[PDB]
Amino acid sequence: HKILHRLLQD
Amino acid sequence: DMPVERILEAELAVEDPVTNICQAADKQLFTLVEWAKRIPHFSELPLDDQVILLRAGWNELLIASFSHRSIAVKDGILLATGLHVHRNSAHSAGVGAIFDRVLTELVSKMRDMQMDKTELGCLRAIVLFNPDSKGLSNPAEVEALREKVYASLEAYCKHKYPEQPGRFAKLLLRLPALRSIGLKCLEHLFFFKLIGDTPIDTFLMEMLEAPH
Ligand SMILES: O=C(O)c1ccc2c(c1)N[C@@H](c1cc(C(F)(F)F)cc(C(F)(F)F)c1)[C@@H]1[C@H]3CC[C@H](C3)[C@H]21
Repeated sequence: HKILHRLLQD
Repeated sequence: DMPVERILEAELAVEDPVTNICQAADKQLFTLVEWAKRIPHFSELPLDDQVILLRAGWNELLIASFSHRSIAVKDGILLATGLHVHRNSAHSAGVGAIFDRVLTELVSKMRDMQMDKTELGCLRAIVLFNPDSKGLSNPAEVEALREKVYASLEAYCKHKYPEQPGRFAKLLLRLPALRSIGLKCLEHLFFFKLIGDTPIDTFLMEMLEAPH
């Protein structure tokens, strides 16, 4: 979930 | 509030065959994150819930998108990379059966009813706001968002297609097919990973990881 978390930053 | 105008804007903003298909899936996963952020109220969910919904829904969300993109294609699909893939090529690659299901249960039915982009966007937002996703901090909140989407979709259908009273039900009744096709596509991807003969890029691979 590393990539997904990073892309969900505001 | 869940305006269909915002859902349409989100669709418009983001606009071996197996290797090409997997390459396009990896590319579209990045775009899928940007799409979800444009759906009303998604970005206000807790970060952990946004992760849960995207990990639960990504395959169905991407299948719905490429299926609708392919409505003018004869017997094939149009990938987001620009490549058209014909059913003959899919058959020749050993994925004929699932490819034919996409064509018969999704692309052709979208074509025959002339499903529009607002309707597609609303179906995708319904898929995204899946209150059955395990681990959600507040399932009732996700259920409420789904309820607002389908209420807005029904009002849209009644206003735009008043002569088609069954249209809203018809749209919702493609969701079981999408669910089944998504599950079968997922089995294929796990198999490609197991065999090791198909390149799988980093984001697609992360979606195939076990959940935390
Ligand atoms: O370009 C795009 O917008 C795009 C975006 C995403 C995707 C695709 C295309 N292709 C999907 C696909 C389709 C078939 C079909 F339709 F051709 F039969 C067979 C297979 C199989 F796994 F079996 F190889 C896989 C992959 C799977 C992961 C998320 C969806 C489903 C993903």
